[PDB]
Amino acid sequence: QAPAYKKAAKKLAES
Repeated sequence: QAPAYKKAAKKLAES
């Protein structure tokens, strides 16, 4: 589950 690190960061930018 490595991309979970980039998925969470993206959701923060897509808030």
